[PDB]
Amino acid sequence: AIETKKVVVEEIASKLKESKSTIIVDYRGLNVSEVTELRKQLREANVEFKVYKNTMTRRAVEQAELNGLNDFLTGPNAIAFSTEDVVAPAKVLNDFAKNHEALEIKAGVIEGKVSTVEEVKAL
Amino acid sequence: MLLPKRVKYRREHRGKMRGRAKGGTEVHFGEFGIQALEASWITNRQIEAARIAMTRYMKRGGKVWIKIFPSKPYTAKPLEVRMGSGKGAPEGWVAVVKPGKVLFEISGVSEEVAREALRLASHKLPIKTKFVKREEIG
Amino acid sequence: KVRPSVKPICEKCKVIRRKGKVMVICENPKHKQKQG
Amino acid sequence: VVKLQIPAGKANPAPPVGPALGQAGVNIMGFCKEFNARTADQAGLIIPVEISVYEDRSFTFITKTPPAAVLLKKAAGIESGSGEPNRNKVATVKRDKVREIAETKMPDLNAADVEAAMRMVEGTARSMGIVIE
Amino acid sequence: SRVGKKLLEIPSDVTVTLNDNNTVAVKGPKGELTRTFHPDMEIKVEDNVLTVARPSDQKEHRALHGTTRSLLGNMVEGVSKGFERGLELVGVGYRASKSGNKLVLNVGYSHPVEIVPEEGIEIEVPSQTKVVVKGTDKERVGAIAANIRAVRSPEPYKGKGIRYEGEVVRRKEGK
RNA sequence: AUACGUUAAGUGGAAAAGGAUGUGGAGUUGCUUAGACAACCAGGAUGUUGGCUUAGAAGCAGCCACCAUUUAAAGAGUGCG
Repeated sequence: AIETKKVVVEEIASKLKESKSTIIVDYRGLNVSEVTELRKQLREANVEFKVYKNTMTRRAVEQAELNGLNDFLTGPNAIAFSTEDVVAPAKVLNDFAKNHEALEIKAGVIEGKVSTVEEVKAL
Repeated sequence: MLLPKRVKYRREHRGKMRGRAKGGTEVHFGEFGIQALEASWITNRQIEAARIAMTRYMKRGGKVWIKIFPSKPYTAKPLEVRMGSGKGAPEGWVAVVKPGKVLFEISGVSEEVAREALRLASHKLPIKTKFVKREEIG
Repeated sequence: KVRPSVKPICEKCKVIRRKGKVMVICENPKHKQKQG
Repeated sequence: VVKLQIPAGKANPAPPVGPALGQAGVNIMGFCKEFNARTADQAGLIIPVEISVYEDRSFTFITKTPPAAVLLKKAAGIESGSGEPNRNKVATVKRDKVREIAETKMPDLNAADVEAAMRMVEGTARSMGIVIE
Repeated sequence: SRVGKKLLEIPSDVTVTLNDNNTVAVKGPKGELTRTFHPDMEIKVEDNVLTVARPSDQKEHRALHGTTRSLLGNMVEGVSKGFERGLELVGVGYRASKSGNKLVLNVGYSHPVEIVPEEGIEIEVPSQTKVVVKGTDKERVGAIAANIRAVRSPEPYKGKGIRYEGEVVRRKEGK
């Protein structure tokens, strides 16, 4: 179970310095659809963005216990968490929204995440 | 195919097997080895049938071990000859076998391949046998 | 086929006793077998 | 979508292209001028080209670099590598020379970084048995 | 991790009698059924929820307990949604058409084929290819589906006669 | 007859090598409510069939150095092709 702690402690370090994030459903997650997003990360930055689909209520929600206490509602069903390190927010909220509109994975109608104390409506 | 270069006597008594093996019960020259559960005669041809079965499946690997060299002849009177009128002749050779004895040994071989080579030998040998490994207390 | 020592031939094969007689069944018809 | 290795300098006869893309509804006469256009910069080489197939019989093509590790034979200076790599280290290449090779493969490579583009080529140089120095 | 412990909701309207010993006369708009039950099983009716419980962990009881729930779920659905099984005829001259309640089948045998459905079952023929056997009883609809299949065993070399939709008959290469 | 069990084939009331999710006990061990075996919905690697080859055969003539990256994940390959 020691390996599971590495899954937990490391991601929390990002969330403590995290700026913005967005809901992404895992359904019909084609590998080609992922690469189109991964290339966008290469423009915005490098490895700093995180895809980690460790979205168990027993997993990521425990990380949310410290900060971002709005994940409890988003927790049921498939999720694909994203985290920012530096990068002033702008396109990150917009780029994923453009992808789902052109087929490729349900957006979940954007359940939303931390920005202030709100949920829905990407800007 | 293994036969003695010489023997002191052309023929010998068949004997009476009983009890635990006098020795060689514990494998150590090889990482793994077949161990008989009972005791029965084994003709020289049966031994050759086992080693040939292993050399093909093993491919490249360590040398096959043979702890048992046959020494006791089995008498074979010619067919339709009437009883008595002298003892017959040794058609071949048979090693003495005792329960718990290590019939064969193998070493330097991977764990998966080792399970099979011991198994194919078990079919050629009429005696029931079981998988065995080296002990190191030790 | 019917042999006293029925054995699996491939991973798809499955051992299932039926009516007191063990039978191995597989997606490939050739691998179908019954003991006794 | 049917990939093909159409030569850069020529595009017209049926046996290389022809029916194989002609059954796709592609208008062969209208695209052959295009193959000779952008590929003219690298004439004399066999350039692979992806071919997406739109329902409206519109088409857009993407040219690619000549195949990998062929360049490694040139940097090594030897026409052919060992049939027994590592066991027979016939050739050696400096790490800086590899940098010149990886940059050429960038449009073809999906590698995220130039440092990662190095590591991709390193797995190809070992196939030739060439030492990385 | 287990079968019969799971609850079974009744969407409705499906009443369930608890007459001994033990007969379960499920009732509703589509039909009625009375599955046999040996006394060792214990059926109970929570509000709009059928329930089943095991008397003991013994291996014989472990087998019977998982069957009783699966049957009752098959029963309620047939009293509601019902059931049907498609049959894809394949060939050239093959065709089928009803003649009264009887289902004539123009199978490639020179002899005409006819099959009579049992009461509570009907067989519409929307198309010459497809065949649909509607019925409230899964044990019976699957039996009739087998009896229709009996008329023509499928040929591995070529798609012919009865074939489940969908199912891949093994390919064979002739010469 | 009493008490603890076992057996389901008529074994009991006929043998063997060998074969088997038969069943009753005992022991060891992997994983496991920071998540198990079943699933049902997700995706399958990137350069690449990659070296040496056989007309060409790209997960696969077969012999292998069988590499490193994209990473929630995948062998330059488990398999039916």
